[PDB]
Amino acid sequence: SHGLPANIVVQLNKLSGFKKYKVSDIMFFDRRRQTTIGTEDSFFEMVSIRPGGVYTKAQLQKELETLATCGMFEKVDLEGKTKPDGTLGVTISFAESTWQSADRFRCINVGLMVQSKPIEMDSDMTDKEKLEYYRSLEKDYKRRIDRARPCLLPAPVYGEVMQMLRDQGKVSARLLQRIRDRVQKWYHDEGYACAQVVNFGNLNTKEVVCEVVEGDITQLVIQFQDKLGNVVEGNTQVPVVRRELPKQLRQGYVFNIEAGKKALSNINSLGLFSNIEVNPRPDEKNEGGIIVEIKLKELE
Repeated sequence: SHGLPANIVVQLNKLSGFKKYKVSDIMFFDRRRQTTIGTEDSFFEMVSIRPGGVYTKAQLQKELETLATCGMFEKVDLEGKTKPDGTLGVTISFAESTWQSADRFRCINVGLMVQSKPIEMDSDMTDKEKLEYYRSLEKDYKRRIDRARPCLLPAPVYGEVMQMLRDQGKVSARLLQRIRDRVQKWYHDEGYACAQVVNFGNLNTKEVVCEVVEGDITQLVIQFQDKLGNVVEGNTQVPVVRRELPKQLRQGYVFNIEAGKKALSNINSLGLFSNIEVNPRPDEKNEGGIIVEIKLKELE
């Protein structure tokens, strides 16, 4: 729905453009198995990018970042070949991370702390030096784990996730994919909308570390609108809205839609407003912090 190829069958890399490209077809390529992931494989849902969709340069970059930082691949690339008209196809290739069996499933809360970036360092990097380098990493990761917070995930889900490990016997990307959904299902079902599994740690032997951000609230925005939606100032009122927010909707708490509803129940009861919204949105830090946004249109 905008933009064009590099003319023509040349294969462009991820750096270009101020406009929204359209993608004719998506390919998901597995480097080690030398196969392609079918559109019905459901391992294809690792990709949020669908054919015929429109995405800016910034959006395709977040996709590559999400695939790279999740821990299921030690190499994952995103390339594209410009197609004659008027779109370009993309190829997401990858190499599954190297895994063993796992008898322990650990969940650590990385909300508000620094995210794991793949950060692959220099190769060769000699024999005895590389062997020390892994020990360097792992000692850092044990530091990161104990640095981290408890998660909210209740035991039975650990019980289920553990079984799936015993059932496969060896960790693959396909299994982590199921685990991430099962863990994420629980958070969302219980009302935590902004919770996500941001990574899978392999650095501890026979142990899967699941890093989640539960959606910690870092910010509160009260925005008055009218009429048809432009922002306007609410002067002397703004404190009277804040008292109607529950304790769990303020900063230092995990966002749950239950608190948004009670906030909505509270603010409604004042009888001052025609239109009221409570929506979370990610703040600019990308560490999992949440902005609580409240949109209001007055009566008078």
